[PDB]
Amino acid sequence: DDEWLQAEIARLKGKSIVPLQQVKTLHDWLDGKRKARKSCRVVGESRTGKTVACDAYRYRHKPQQEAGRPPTVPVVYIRPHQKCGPKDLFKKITEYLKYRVTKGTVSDFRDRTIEVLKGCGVEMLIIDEADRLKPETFADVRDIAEDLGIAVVLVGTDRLDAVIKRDEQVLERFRAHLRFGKLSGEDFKNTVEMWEQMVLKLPVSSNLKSKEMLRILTSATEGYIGRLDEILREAAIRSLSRGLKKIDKAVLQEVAKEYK
Amino acid sequence: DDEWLQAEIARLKGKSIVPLQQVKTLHDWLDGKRKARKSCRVVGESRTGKTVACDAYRYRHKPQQEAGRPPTVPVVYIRPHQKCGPKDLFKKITEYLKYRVTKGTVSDFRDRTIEVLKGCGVEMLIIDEADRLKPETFADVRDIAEDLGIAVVLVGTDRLDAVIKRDEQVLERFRAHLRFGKLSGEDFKNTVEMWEQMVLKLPVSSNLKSKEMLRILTSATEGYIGRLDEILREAAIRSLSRGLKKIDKAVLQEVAKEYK
Amino acid sequence: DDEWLQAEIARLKGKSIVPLQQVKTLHDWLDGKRKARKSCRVVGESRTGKTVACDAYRYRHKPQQEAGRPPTVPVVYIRPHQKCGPKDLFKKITEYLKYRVTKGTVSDFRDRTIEVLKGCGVEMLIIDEADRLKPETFADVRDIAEDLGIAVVLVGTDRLDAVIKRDEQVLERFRAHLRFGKLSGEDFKNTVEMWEQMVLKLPVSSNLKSKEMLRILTSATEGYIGRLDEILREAAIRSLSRGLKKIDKAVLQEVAKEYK
Amino acid sequence: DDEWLQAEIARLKGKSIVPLQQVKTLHDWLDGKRKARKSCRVVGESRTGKTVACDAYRYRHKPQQEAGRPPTVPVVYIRPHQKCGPKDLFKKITEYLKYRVTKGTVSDFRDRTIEVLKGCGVEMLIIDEADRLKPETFADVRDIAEDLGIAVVLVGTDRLDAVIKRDEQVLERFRAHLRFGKLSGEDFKNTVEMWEQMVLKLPVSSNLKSKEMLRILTSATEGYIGRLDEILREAAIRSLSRGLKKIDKAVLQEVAKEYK
Amino acid sequence: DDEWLQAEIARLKGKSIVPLQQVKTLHDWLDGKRKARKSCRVVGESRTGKTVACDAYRYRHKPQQEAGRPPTVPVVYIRPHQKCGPKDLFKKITEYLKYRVTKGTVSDFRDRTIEVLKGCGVEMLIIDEADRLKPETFADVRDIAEDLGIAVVLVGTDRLDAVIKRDEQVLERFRAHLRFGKLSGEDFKNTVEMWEQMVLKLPVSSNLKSKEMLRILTSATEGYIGRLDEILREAAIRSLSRGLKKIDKAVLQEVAKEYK
Amino acid sequence: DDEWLQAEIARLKGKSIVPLQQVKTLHDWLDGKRKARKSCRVVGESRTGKTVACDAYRYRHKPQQEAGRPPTVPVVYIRPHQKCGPKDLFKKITEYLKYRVTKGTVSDFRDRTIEVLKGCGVEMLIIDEADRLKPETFADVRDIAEDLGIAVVLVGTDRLDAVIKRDEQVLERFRAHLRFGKLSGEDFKNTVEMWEQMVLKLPVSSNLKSKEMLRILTSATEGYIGRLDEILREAAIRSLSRGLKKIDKAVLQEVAKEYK
Amino acid sequence: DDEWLQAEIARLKGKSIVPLQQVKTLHDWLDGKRKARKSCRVVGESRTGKTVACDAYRYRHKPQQEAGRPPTVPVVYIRPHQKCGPKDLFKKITEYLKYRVTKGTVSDFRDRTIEVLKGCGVEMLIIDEADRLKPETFADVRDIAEDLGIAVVLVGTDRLDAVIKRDEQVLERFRAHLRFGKLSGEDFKNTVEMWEQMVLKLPVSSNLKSKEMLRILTSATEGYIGRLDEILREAAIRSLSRGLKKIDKAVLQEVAKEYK
DNA sequence: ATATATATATATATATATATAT
DNA sequence: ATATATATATATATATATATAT
Ligand SMILES: Nc1ncnc2c1ncn2[C@@H]1O[C@H](COP(=O)(O)OP(=O)(O)NP(=O)(O)O)[C@@H](O)[C@H]1O
Ligand SMILES: Nc1ncnc2c1ncn2[C@@H]1O[C@H](COP(=O)(O)OP(=O)(O)NP(=O)(O)O)[C@@H](O)[C@H]1O
Ligand SMILES: Nc1ncnc2c1ncn2[C@@H]1O[C@H](COP(=O)(O)OP(=O)(O)NP(=O)(O)O)[C@@H](O)[C@H]1O
Ligand SMILES: Nc1ncnc2c1ncn2[C@@H]1O[C@H](COP(=O)(O)OP(=O)(O)NP(=O)(O)O)[C@@H](O)[C@H]1O
Ligand SMILES: Nc1ncnc2c1ncn2[C@@H]1O[C@H](COP(=O)(O)OP(=O)(O)NP(=O)(O)O)[C@@H](O)[C@H]1O
Ligand SMILES: [Mg+2]
Ligand SMILES: [Mg+2]
Ligand SMILES: [Mg+2]
Ligand SMILES: [Mg+2]
Ligand SMILES: [Mg+2]
Ligand SMILES: [Mg+2]
Ligand SMILES: [Mg+2]
Repeated sequence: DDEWLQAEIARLKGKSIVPLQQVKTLHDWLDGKRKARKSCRVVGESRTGKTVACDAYRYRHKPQQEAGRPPTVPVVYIRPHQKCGPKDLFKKITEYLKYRVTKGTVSDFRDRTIEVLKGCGVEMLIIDEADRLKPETFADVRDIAEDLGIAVVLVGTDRLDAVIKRDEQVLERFRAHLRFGKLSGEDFKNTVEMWEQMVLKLPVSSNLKSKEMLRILTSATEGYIGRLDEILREAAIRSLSRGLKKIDKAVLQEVAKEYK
Repeated sequence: DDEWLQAEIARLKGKSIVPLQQVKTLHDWLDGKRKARKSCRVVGESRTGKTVACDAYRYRHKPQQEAGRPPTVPVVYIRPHQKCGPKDLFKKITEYLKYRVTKGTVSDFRDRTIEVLKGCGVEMLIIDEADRLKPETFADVRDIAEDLGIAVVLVGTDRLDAVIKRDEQVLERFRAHLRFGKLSGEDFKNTVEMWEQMVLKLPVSSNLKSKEMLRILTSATEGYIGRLDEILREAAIRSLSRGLKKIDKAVLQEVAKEYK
Repeated sequence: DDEWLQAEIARLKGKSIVPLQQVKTLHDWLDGKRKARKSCRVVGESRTGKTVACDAYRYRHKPQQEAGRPPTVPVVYIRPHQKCGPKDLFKKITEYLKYRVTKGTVSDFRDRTIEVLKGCGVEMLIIDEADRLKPETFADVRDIAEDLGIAVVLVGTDRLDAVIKRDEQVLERFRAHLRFGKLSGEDFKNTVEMWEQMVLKLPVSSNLKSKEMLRILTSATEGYIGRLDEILREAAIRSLSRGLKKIDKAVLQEVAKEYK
Repeated sequence: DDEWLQAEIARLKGKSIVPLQQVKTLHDWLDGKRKARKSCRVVGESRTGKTVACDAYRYRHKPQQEAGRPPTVPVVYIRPHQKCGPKDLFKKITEYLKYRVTKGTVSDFRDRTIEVLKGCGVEMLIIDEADRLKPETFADVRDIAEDLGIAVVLVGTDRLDAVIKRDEQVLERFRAHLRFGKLSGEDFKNTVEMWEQMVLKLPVSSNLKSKEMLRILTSATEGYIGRLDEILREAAIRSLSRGLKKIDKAVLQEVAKEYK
Repeated sequence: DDEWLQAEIARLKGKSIVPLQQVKTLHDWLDGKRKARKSCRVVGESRTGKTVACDAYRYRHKPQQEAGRPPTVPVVYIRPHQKCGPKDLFKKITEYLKYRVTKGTVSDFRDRTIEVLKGCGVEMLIIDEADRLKPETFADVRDIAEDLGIAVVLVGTDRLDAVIKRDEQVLERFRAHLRFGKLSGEDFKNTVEMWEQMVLKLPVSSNLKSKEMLRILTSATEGYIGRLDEILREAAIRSLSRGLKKIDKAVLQEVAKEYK
Repeated sequence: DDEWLQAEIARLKGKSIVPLQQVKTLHDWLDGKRKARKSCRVVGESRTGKTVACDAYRYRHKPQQEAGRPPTVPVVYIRPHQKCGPKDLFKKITEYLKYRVTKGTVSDFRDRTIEVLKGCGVEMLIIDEADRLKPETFADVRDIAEDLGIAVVLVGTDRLDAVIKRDEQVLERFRAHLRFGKLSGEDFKNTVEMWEQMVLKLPVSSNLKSKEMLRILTSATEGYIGRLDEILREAAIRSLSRGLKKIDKAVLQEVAKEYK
Repeated sequence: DDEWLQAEIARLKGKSIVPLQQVKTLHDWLDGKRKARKSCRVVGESRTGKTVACDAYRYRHKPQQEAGRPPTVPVVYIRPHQKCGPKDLFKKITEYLKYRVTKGTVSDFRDRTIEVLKGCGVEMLIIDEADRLKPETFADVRDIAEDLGIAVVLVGTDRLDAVIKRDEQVLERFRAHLRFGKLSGEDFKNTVEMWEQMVLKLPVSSNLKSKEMLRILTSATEGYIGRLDEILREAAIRSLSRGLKKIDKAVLQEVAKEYK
């Protein structure tokens, strides 16, 4: 049972992907853009479910490689490091395509990146956290989208919009957008119960996320999916660590106070 | 028919060159400058039809090569990468002339570029996106225009003007200019219908630039050719994907909202 | 006896760790977060007992190394220098893990830090004085917590909260918190006597921290564990230097006036 | 006649040297400096007639070579490329003297340059666009002037003055100067008519550059010669291309608007 | 004749300089100050003929440049922009002397301004609208007058006097003054007729500005030269637009009512 | 004689140093302070004779340099520019000592300034117009006076006193002071005649500055030496320009009215 | 005797250290803090005897170096320059310890400073004029005191208190303080006579600082030691320069008036 | 003969922050 | 509250001769 307890904390520790309306709308939108080689920017709030949705979109299309040829990777997802220069972006791109870099000058990296990017038949390049990369590499992402006909989707906090706003063409080129929903309302109530069954995975305790727990969670999370996830996992881990089989109102008040 | 559908999305995906007053004025202007070996700068807004017009001008004069001699390329078009140094500009120039570079020092590249640039009888050097190249290569483009009697036409967003403004001679040498029109008015109404027949190549809805669709498009595109094209292709692709044979007002409202 | 006097001033000079409710609550909280790989921020006042408590938590879990393998360091504690850049943070992290740095570029440091951070099985990364590091390294600490599943605990004065407030995701990601108590009241009275026996270590003088000395110390320290420790050590050192065997009211009034 | 038209556009395309007070003052000044082996710097505005005047001075003294000995080149004119290093300056100098370079180290180039520079009896070294060469080659031009007794005349935009100002001896050594005139006033009126007869070379049209055309040209050129020339050649080419035998007010308004 | 009508409205549109006692007194005064390198302030009312008089004084002494040396500009006239800082004043000064600015720090601008201000042998620096520049640049104008021995003449509305009054030395240094006359009386009657012949330039209509028109104009203009000019030009333009060959009493009553 | 007239206006244009009780008291005071390395501040009114007196004190002690060693400059006089930062003050100091600055950081300038300031054996540092320099450079002037034992004499309008008043130590350190006299009374009467013989230098006209001219000048100048000088030079120049051999009462009334 | 006179002015010129109750209290206080590695801030007025007292404390403990090892410098005194950055503070610290700096980055300086600061066994770091250093170096002084167990004593005018007040921990960490006495009263009377014998060193004149001279000095100095010293030295120098063997009431009235 | 590190500093902003001002 | 210098520590690519030891 302590073996089972180790299973429980490890399983609750790792995150899951519970499919809700947000990620489905995002996938539909991204399919629409990718069929049209259209570069959009999918902006949203922070702690709201953007990176997970882009990852899910990256996975449903896992590259199916020909028996002996370079794998046709339709969607490429990279999330650059802080102040990603043009060299670093190319390193990340050609790394995700699983071509190790040969040491060279920025131009050599650019040339090799274009070569493996046309070779692997990339259709969409999702740059997550695209407010990090420097203004002098938006020129190269513009170049990629400009010549290879690749739908570049810049993901990022609202800060990304101002980041593209002070530049001129990036703002013109990346103008189709899709704001992440806040999720508040009856749909938020569904999500709450959806987390109980899908992710929490506990023997049914007849909790049912009643208006009390819902008031607590609307009070605490403010609608952010992260916050829903962080709070519920913490409460579950706490309750199982103290022997409680289900989640009490006590531990819910605990995590509520220790956030706000 | 699904075969036909694949034909339709692929054809709508790729862009066309619909000839309108803007590109014709530009060609006439560039012919005037080229007959006089006059270096101008053709500035304009962003998402407005500059690169396409320069490309069209590059194509009508496709080089006619002597049977065995280097091809006389009258117009050379290059659009340098971000922070194009003097070496990189020469690489791009001598690449467009189809002479592969022999590895060497910046001086060697300069000498070879002058040699193949006088050899191919180049008359005009259109540097698109000429706000990218560094201030220390305007000296070399000045040198080219200075010694080879070649009309250098710098294309770029308005940022290019400030870019040449802080330098001194580039501003004096490149002072003849041609602003890209915004196109708004009755001429915009013509363009709208001109896109229906030329580029959309779909069964006519008999809209004839109907004032409703025109209000929508004036409302949405703000006159940018780049926005009429993006919107119309998206609406066409959407309507054909959902089975609709023509474009409904519904999908037009869709793309309108998803831009602004 | 002068030998004994040297022992006394040296022992009073060095600090001790007297276990009280604050550090116990902190350890319990940090255990809860670490079992859940949950990143919190344990904020509090200044001169209040945060660094000492984090150090005590670092020590109870001293790494138990396999006979010949890299030591599994469960908790890593670093307190960066002023304006810690991303390179400097990685240097400190990989230093605490006892891997000397090989000279390289910021990317190389990042890669090596991730490699030794997954190797040593780190579970928690306590960044003390986490208001120092620059905004452009919160991205990397976000990245660490993001990919390695490591509970990053940012410690700091209240200034840290504003420091994370102007940034966007750091504020969302680090939202569970634990304010340091001020300690005032009967519990403060206990602490006072607890310092007499544990840390002061003097032959019993029947002082007993009577309401007079308590009024003085509540008057002087304002509850900060730092002010009590500083005051009591000074008074003890003074009294032993002037030959007094216990602490008089005179020296207590002395240190009281010389603070406020 | 179309043959004649080709003659006309080709003749108008190429530039001429119309002798006016500016170049005459410059030649007199340079003769004075050269008789005294005096290094000056002839600064001026941009688009004003400096390079042409230095070239004219270079040509009136074309080297008269002894029957079989190295030609005594009294005046040497070079205009270095961007960031001319010490090696590059020597290459240009010994190239202008028509001694091909033998591949070697910077020292070897220096030694050979001194040898051919004393051999050809050079008296004056006009470095046009002398704001290009790097600060570490002003030492070598100082050396040349210091040992060979050669009047080094640095030509350049006003930026050259600041370029020598941050260095110390170059500023002391090159302190005699001659600012290029702006030419505005009655003398500008003469120049205008002087361009009609000398350079435009058209059947007399009784235009006579009347106060109207003079207001236009003062309005447009702002006195810059190289602007009077650009405008007049363009207007002439346009008028001859559209069949007009003389220059109309229409085409003058055209070029006026298309500059400012 | 419509051609003639276009000539008439264009000629009436542009202003002239009719020489009257005010500008002559000002020139005599400024000559007296300039021979003595004496800094005065020529204060006056608003809409009264100060800027025009200073301009006329600037023009009679148009700089006569040596054949090849910097032009000796005896009088320099600048009218700074709103809240002219010390950098901006130097930019305007060295611009009027036709030396383009090299980008630098405020100190660099100051040094270059002193260098070109002693070089061009400037004798008088007329700062028109000298109530605009900030209090922290009166120090620099004091410095100029202080070291170069240059007669600085501050022009401005009466607000300028209070502007110098709250500062201390500017008030002491700029104390010689010359108030602009209001012009009312018989001399105003002369001016009225002087505007008919000099500036209005119409076939003689035997109007002669009789006591009626004089009562109207004394009633309307209140003596301000600007209002006379404004009124007379408007009446002339109106009368010529409605076909009237001379100015009727009707249009004079019109402009009179539409001012007051 | 017109040659003589040019001599007269040029001689009257340039200023002289007529020695009167004010400058003698100042020199005695400054000698007393300098023998004692005492930092004072010699405050006074504006337009009163402070800068001239400090200059005269600077000149009587012209540095006597050893045959080959750095010149021992006992008194150093600088009058900083507006908002003189710490770098700028050091530039001015080490400039007056005739050591050109080597480009560096503020610290490097400080170190070099201390080195050449101890080398040239400076005894007194007269900062004229010492209300200009910023509050953050009073620290460095405090430092100079603090370490080198150099009598720093801050000169300035009364505004300087408030400028040092809001700072704390500058006010304590610079507290010995010497107010400039207003000069009104019989001593003013002497000065008046002293200007006739010393500075005006005219054939004796038996004017003798009688009670009438004295009433005029007391009425006009209010005792300021500047105004005494400004008025007398203007009247002399006017009278000599209009042919008058001496100064009439007419021109005295003229300058009187044109000041007040 | 003139030789003797040169001895007298030179001896009076240089300052002495007359030991009075203020410096003795300060030394006792600093010994108490240093035995306890306690960081205090010894605040006081300006022109009151703080720097001299800290210097005297620095000298009584002159480092006694082992025969061949780094000298154990117990007390380190530095008084940073204006806006001392973190690099500059480290330069000053490691300079006072007589280790010349090896050129490097701010981090390298920090590391070397910690290394030589633990090596020389520093016990106390007296930062005189500690209101100069920037807020971003209080972090490093906090760090020093934080890790090396070094009693950092910040000296400064009252402005230092506000300087630490707007920061947060510096105010908490440096809270023990010692205000400089104003010295007024009978103790001031003693000091007065103590300056006669100790510092003035004159043949006894039976002056005895009688109530008259005491009223003058209380009237003039206001108790500041700095002013007693300044006044007495000036009066002594004056009286010896004018031949007077003792100090008269005349010269005392002189310096009194020339201060206030 | 040749590739070879091998430093070579070396620019150029590069923002980036921080006043200080109205 | 919005704007404008201004010093400054720093990271970065880069390309240039350059000796030099097989
Ligand atoms: N569809 C989902 N299913 C399950 N968990 C999710 C889902 N979306 C988000 N989360 C949780 O939310 C957190 C990650 O959300 P994330 O997608 O990173 O938001 P984010 O906005 O992309 N982060 P950031 O963009 O940097 O502010 C994790 O705790 C996930 O468990
Ligand atoms: N004449 C044209 N015919 C058809 N499509 C055109 C035409 N001109 C522009 N476009 C469309 O506009 C987009 C390209 O316009 P483009 O010429 O690049 O503007 P641009 O200003 O040069 N881009 P940029 O300069 O970087 O802001 C594409 O979507 C084209 O389909
Ligand atoms: N004396 C002249 N006769 C005829 N054309 C002239 C003359 N001087 C200048 N030009 C024209 O002016 C242009 C060249 O002027 P130029 O001498 O290069 O000015 P510049 O200042 O040297 N150029 P730059 O120094 O780089 O700003 C050409 O168009 C010439 O035709
Ligand atoms: N001497 C003149 N001859 C002709 N028109 C004049 C003359 N003086 C002034 N004006 C007219 O008056 C107007 C300009 O007067 P102006 O000299 O600017 O007065 P001002 O006081 O300098 N303006 P301002 O100082 O800003 O109040 C124009 O309409 C001129 O036509
Ligand atoms: N001793 C003197 N002999 C002759 N002229 C003098 C003398 N003192 C002052 N002046 C005149 O007064 C003017 C300069 O006086 P100045 O010494 O600058 O006063 P100031 O107070 O220092 N100026 P400022 O401090 O900025 O208000 C000049 O016109 C001098 O000719
Ligand atoms: Mg995210
Ligand atoms: Mg484009
Ligand atoms: Mg702490
Ligand atoms: Mg030129
Ligand atoms: Mg005006
Ligand atoms: Mg003065
Ligand atoms: Mg002090």
